[PDB]
Amino acid sequence: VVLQRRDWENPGVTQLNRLAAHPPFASWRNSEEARTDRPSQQLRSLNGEWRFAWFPAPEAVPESWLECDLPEADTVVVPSNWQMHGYDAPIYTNVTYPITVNPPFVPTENPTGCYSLTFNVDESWLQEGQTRIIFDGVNSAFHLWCNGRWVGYGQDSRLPSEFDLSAFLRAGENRLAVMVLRWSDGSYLEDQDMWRMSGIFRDVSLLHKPTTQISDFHVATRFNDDFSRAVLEAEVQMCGELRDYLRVTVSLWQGETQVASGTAPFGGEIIDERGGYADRVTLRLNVENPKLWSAEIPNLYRAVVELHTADGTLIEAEACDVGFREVRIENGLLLLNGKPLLIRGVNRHEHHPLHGQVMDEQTMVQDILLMKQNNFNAVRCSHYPNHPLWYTLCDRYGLYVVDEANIETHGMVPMNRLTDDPRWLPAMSERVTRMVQRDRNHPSVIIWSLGNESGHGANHDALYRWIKSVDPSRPVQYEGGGADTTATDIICPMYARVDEDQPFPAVPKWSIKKWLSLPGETRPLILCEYAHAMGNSLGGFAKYWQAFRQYPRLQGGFVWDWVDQSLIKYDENGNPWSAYGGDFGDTPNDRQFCMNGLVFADRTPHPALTEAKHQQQFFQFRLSGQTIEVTSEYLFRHSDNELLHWMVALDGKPLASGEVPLDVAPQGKQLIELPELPQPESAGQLWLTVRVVQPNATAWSEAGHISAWQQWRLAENLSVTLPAASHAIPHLTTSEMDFCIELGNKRWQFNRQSGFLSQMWIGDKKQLLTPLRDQFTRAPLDNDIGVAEATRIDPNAWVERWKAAGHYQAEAALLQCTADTLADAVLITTAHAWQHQGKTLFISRKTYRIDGSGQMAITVDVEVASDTPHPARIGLNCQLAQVAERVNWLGLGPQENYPDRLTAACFDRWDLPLSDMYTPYVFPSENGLRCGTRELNYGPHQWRGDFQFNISRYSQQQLMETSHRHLLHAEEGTWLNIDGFHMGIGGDDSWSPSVSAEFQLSAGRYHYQLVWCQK
Amino acid sequence: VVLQRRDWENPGVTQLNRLAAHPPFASWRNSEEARTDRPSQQLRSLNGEWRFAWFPAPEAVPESWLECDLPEADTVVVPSNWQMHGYDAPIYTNVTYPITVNPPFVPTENPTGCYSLTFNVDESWLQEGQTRIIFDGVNSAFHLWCNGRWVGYGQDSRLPSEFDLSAFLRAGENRLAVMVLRWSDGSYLEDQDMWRMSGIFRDVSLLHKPTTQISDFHVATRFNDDFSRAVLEAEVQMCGELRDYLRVTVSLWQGETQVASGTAPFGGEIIDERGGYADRVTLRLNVENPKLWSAEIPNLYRAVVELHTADGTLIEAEACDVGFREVRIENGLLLLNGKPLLIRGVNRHEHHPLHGQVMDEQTMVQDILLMKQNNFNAVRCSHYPNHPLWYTLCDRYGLYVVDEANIETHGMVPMNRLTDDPRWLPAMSERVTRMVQRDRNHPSVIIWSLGNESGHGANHDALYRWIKSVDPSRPVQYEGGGADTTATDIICPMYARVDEDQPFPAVPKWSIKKWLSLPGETRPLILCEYAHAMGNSLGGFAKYWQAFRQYPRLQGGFVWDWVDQSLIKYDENGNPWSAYGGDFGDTPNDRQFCMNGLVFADRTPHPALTEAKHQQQFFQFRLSGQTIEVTSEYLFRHSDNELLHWMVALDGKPLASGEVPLDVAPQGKQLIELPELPQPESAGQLWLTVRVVQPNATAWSEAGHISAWQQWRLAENLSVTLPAASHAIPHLTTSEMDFCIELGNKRWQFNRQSGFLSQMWIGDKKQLLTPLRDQFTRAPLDNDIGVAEATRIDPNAWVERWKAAGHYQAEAALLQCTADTLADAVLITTAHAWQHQGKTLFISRKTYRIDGSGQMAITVDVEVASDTPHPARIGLNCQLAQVAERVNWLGLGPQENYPDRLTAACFDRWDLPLSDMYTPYVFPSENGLRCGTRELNYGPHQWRGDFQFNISRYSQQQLMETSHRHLLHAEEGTWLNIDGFHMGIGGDDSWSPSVSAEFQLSAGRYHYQLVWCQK
Ligand SMILES: [Mg+2]
Ligand SMILES: [Mg+2]
Ligand SMILES: [Mg+2]
Ligand SMILES: [Mg+2]
Ligand code: NA
Ligand code: NA
Ligand code: NA
Ligand code: NA
Ligand code: NA
Ligand code: NA
Repeated sequence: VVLQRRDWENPGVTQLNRLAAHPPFASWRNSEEARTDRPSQQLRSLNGEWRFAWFPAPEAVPESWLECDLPEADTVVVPSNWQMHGYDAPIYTNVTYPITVNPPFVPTENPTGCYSLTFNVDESWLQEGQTRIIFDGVNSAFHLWCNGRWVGYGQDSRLPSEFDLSAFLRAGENRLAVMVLRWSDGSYLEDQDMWRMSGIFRDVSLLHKPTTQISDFHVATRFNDDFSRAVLEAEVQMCGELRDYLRVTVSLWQGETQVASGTAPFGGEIIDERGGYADRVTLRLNVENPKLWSAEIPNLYRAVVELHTADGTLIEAEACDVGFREVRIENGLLLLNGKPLLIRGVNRHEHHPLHGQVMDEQTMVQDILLMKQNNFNAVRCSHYPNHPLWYTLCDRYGLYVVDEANIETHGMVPMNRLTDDPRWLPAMSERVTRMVQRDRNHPSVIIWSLGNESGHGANHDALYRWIKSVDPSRPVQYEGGGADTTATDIICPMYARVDEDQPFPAVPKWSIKKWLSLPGETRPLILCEYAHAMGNSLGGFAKYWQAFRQYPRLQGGFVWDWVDQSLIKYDENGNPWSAYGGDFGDTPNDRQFCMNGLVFADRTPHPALTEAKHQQQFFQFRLSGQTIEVTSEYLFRHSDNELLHWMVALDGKPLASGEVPLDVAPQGKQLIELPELPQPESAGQLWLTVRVVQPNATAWSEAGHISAWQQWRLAENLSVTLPAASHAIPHLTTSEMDFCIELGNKRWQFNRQSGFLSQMWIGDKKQLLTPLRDQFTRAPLDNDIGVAEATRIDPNAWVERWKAAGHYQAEAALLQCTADTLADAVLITTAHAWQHQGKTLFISRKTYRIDGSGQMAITVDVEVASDTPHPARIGLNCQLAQVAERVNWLGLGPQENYPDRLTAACFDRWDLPLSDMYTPYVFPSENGLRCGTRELNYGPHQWRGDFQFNISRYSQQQLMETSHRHLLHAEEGTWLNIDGFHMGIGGDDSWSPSVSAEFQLSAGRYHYQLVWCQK
Repeated sequence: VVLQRRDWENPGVTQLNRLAAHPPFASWRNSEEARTDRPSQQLRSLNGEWRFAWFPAPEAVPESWLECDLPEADTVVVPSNWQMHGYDAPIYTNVTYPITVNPPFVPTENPTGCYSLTFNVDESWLQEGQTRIIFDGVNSAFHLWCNGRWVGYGQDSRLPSEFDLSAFLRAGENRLAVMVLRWSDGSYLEDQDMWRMSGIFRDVSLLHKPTTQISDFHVATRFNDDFSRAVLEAEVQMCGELRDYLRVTVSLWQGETQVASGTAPFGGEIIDERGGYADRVTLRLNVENPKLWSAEIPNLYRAVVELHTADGTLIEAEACDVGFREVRIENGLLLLNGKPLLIRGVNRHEHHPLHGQVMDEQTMVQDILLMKQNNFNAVRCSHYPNHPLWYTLCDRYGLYVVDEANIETHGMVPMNRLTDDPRWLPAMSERVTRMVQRDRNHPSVIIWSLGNESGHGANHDALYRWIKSVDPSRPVQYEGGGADTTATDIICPMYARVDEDQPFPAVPKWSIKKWLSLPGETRPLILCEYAHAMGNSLGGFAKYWQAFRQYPRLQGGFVWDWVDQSLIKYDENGNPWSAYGGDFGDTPNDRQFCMNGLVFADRTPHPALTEAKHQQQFFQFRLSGQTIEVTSEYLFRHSDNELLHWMVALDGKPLASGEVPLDVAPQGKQLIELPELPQPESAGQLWLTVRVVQPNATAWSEAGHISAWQQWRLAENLSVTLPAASHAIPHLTTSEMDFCIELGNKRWQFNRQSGFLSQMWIGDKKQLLTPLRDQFTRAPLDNDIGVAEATRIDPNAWVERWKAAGHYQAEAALLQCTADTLADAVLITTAHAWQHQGKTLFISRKTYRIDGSGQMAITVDVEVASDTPHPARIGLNCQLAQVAERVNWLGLGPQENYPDRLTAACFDRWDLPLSDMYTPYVFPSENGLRCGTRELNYGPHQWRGDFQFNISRYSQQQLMETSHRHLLHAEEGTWLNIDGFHMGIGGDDSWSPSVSAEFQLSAGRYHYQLVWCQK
């Protein structure tokens, strides 16, 4: 029947013999074990070594496999994705389906994973009760056999499939055979923008329940007006034979203290003309002054559900963590415990560079700690229900969760083709309903989502209403079909900009500020995805947060996204390197578009993370006179683990510093009066830096963790004192080919043919490897490239405009090169035109003034043709001979910062190793810039002015020519790019120009000045 | 795979390889044929003689049957139910499922119908295009084979199942094999209160569509504020390969005049980020001053949908009737074309006494004609989608239709066990979605219903919203779970009473007047079921209509129900008789509860129909002096086929009459001045009767049809004249056992032992067969019995209270019997007590005064113990020796009428054959009463007074002892029951006391007087 029915090409069959979904069960037979959440003897993990054989299709599976281990099969670890063991290739595609679009059919060549396990079941489980097997995750569809007999079938890669094995198991040795199909009709609802893998990728377990058993339970908590009183309402459902002596006790615990308890026999209230549920009971417990759950303070109680007898004999016990919180939208605002939330969220896929889509505790805990340490309080499960442990950790560490149905049909044309089709309603309904049935008791889940990128169809409205009817405690959201449809309680757009409208037909992305106030619109706005963090990105992040803080109904959003989906590959020498789309022979693919994270795949932070941390701070600061006003954006907690450090520095030189304890109520303010500052006579800018430090360790952070910061300029004393007049005068030497200047052991050489400083000598040592030349281009960022699909070529993308205009191939034509001797200096005057096909793109006019003190003052005035696309940068570059270990600068740092991503950086004296001045983006691009720099030091060299710079062993040319970071080779010496001006990086999205007008280099005329000297 | 999978015990499989649902198709290849709705050569009927074999289970079907006929099978007509051919028994159960409640499982003994057909398929049908088979109704599940090969499977008994046979057929002879299962998992959703049958009971046909085809189309009509302008919007979908030369033309016709036309290529507007529907097109046609559709004037247009090439080759045409109307709920009122409807509705099952649940055009038309002739304007499809032709006939004749999904789970405990279960949402969703997809273009359908008696579950809420999303043009209603849930636009209770609350826990039935004004309630109220017409019923019908006319938001209801579900059986002599539950060996069963109709199964009216007709009249009347005020309750039409006839009579004797044409605007009034009526000389009451007559035939009625009537009392002249004094004196003779009175040829005999008139002589011929005795009981009506289930005994039911009180077995005890000779009379005085086990129930005190003119004046004074249940009647009865041909009376008539059902009856002189004075209710009961009678004539006898009477060949005793009307035998002579007082019949429902307090005999003391004489 299996090969004949083809259940995997029929959306009307999504399972056979599958048990009903439910909340996490462990079937404890001891109440104390249930209370403490300790292991249950009745719940057994089947994770470990399994037998596995790969086949190109289900027809290729030999019938002997049903009863006998195949000798060709390998021993593998389970849970696993079989692409990670190398049996076939993982595929990265964004929108376009990995299979031909022909529902409900899949390719006849359908990679098939035959898993099997020989295992022992103890005699006790056979005589009495029910033994079920639970597969927490099988991608994408599977048939199940036990001891050669067919058991059932299951679909939906992201939710547990469970089957009764009581009638299939025997004394001693048993064998399970699992035939997993890569493709099925389920694949049409699984078109998420991520790697396409398959296999038994989440836990496998055996659970033993009595015949008379708790089959479901729901915990609800409702509150009075000031949250001083709560009622915990618990509905408990049973299966098995009903008896008059049966009882349910629900008890609520706070540590070892029982705070409330209720006991009742089965028999619900009358529901209709035919009665009520005899097999159900609802317990109501009163709790006075409950401790409330939030992400700020994740207060939890333990509920223990006991199925027992009247005379006091336990049959079984289940349990859950309970967080007392209320979620409601009121007057246009999303409230938690009566207070408006500000969502500092991030989208997080389930990804590991080694293990694929298999999740483990260590990695999950790592992500949560890093999220909380960087001021995130919310996570969206993009775009499927997660590994069950994720919700436990969110409950316990404290994160708001958007739990999202495993439904995405992005690749359909139009996007709603399936979701508007009633024939696909059954498949869709199960992905929503079984999610709710599983996760409804988790306090961390505050919002339900209907899925992702599936247009808006009538099936969405049906399922929206289903959830609203079944669980009034959580809003339902869904972005598809315009982000403000009838299927959503929350205006939840993706990549809607702050001020700029994007008026796409049918599905516009309005300015978020404008969207709120459209005629008739009353709902809160929280972006489900924003600030697309692909490569060198998060330009304009501060603009979002300013708007979130200003507009009550703008309640934040979820950054896209947490972690790069890069996979580990190995070269000839067995050295690991980060791979993306296409690196596995997978075609078609969408290349580096799988990497959009704030962190690298190994959870090393990208520079963008510190900007996110800074903008998402829970303390806001103002300065007036010497008064710092600290405002708390905590809704619930006081600042009981916070002190304020302050320091004043004169151009990086410390002058005064102190600390003050913070005592701010939620939403409150504290005024801190700075002591009288000893002013300096010497010139320069005084800078005040404040930092909020957590003196004590928490569950999620170390002692001394810095949670917030801010800088202000204080007094400036401008330098008026003349530089000490030098005795020596530099000497000009003229030839046909070169102008040469000499002063002591220093020589400067200007090539009269090129018009550039071609060489510098300190004694007989050459300082340059490539001449000092203007640069107007950058190695293109993912944002400049502006591509979401590898097939899509957009003439409007920045990089395409720069290419089409000749920016990358414009050659410098010399217009003027003259030398003059002054009283105490030599003056070199130059002029250059950059042209492409008879069109002058840029003109640079310079003076180099070399005085008797050995300083070269470079003055640069640039013209940019108003009709050429605005250049990526306006500066100079050269390759220095020197390779030094350290880079020292007075400017914004310490991390990479760009003009539209520099709010997190602070002005100070910074000193890093050279390798830290390069950001290892997996797809190489312009990187490592630091802005607002007044002084840069490298080996013998010092540069002074007001510039942006990067410095590394990689030229812009190499960076733009190399597709992977592991293929980069250090060049001879050091490439310095010093910019007068540099373009924003943008990132509102990465598939259209996203750089805001004010960060584009459109002024037409530009001036900057540098002093180069040897200190 | 078939016997192994058991798809009929799987709610997750409701079909296999079934094609998408759609509006009625005929695939015309000529546009004129499409327009005129003439037969299509591409649509062939497979109705006629098929091959049938019955089997106790599917496992008993011989595998030979697939490829070859079984000679042991019979030739039967299709469509049919196989219970109607004798193969097994039809089962009548109300609530309790006909199978053990063990979802999804059905009994292993699952009766199985093996249908097969051998038929010709022409070559032209297989060379080009697609050949599909359509099963309009198969009860309840089936597998399909074509030429031995398995095609598919389908569930839902009440919607068409369709399969592509293109790859299965050959030129010339082919064979179909259909294995129909009586029970399936679909039976759990098919628990309607009706005969449980099975088989291919609706049409089977073959449809040829071209490869490039119209696969769906939707017609919408929207209007400006005053309906002077309309836009017809038609969405058309195609299958096949898309081509730039393809076009759709939608043309709209009014008779032979084309009114509007639109032509367009395929390609819908942009829908989302992925584009729009390339395979769809929407045509918009402007119509100025559209002729509007309503039940009053069913104006229809013809829409022809042409799929063709740009240069004009027709590929295929589909078509439909279009009715321009708007249905909306505004400010708590249901509006059609801007006007508030008053629903004069009835529930109608698909029932034929000879053919079961097979429907034919003739029966459908008969039903529509009778409905409209009796002032109905609406029908509810209780409780499933109907035969497709019903909707066409409702479109054309003009009836408002509630189209209801085939979902009833009444027998579940609680009622919502399956409807609140997400596992059953897929099966439920198809029963809703496929109905809407089929019927959405029929203008007669004004409201969608989600099913019946399935409680209220989350699945209802989901499917409610689905319909609201897909079709905004029609309100959605559903009664389950209390009639005012979140799943209904209309408060739609069943059997809620007018003034009386029924406060059931969880699902109360409030007084309808009170329900409207409950805090926060704003919706309209229209009863889905009311005035249960079981047997002698519809008491209190006028109370509903009074309330409907007074309260704007009470907008009517649907009577339960149209036609008795009785089936024909044949006796030993081959004579037909009407059978109800239990008469087929079916057990358990609910007996006569299948008969609740206004008409008998052969469409002969019950007496209740005339009461409905009268109360549902469209003209209302008031009298003031000589002025008649006629008010129209038409919303749209003027009274252009109506004349008012009026007549004044003095105690039945005509004195003056006339007629006046009616000219009343919709909702308007007309004043009619009666001419001066000459005074009558003689005594008596003048009566005015008005009738609205339709001079012209219509599509639904004959010339001279009476649509409305009303009566008033005018002047009364009370008789003051003394009856001529006679010179004869009656003579008293006394013995131990008798008082005898003689006058001329007349003799009366009073038995002194019993105290009753035991005999009466005219010309020494005996007039009585049984003495004249008081009667306080009636052969109980179905309403008195008070049973919805044959297992349920209710001590509160009228019959049970009467029985427990000993009313039916109390015997007369003589207290007094005396005789006095007077001047011109003999006076007999009697007194009796009726007692049961020590308790005196009633006392009757009488005088009989026999004077010289031969008249016997009887005066009766009765006492009824205040603590005994109020008696059914207070009167006399006797068995007359005479059988006469005619009954002549001055009173209310001509039809049977009871105190709470006499509004339709008129006071006049009526003359009927004796048989008309008996109503042949299938379950015999008290019947044939006529109220407000002043004079009764039968043979030589005349009774005068003010009484209610019935007269027949059947005693109350025989009536109450006989379970079927065919088992009744005429008794010797004629039983006369003359009542001073008679209890109401009730009928708000038939399973609880429903007689209103004002119609109960609770006064304690009663008085009436009769004069008995010879004329
Ligand atoms: Mg499937
Ligand atoms: Mg997508
Ligand atoms: Mg089934
Ligand atoms: Mg029912
Ligand atoms: Na806000
Ligand atoms: Na991506
Ligand atoms: Na590159
Ligand atoms: Na009304
Ligand atoms: Na009934
Ligand atoms: Na009877």
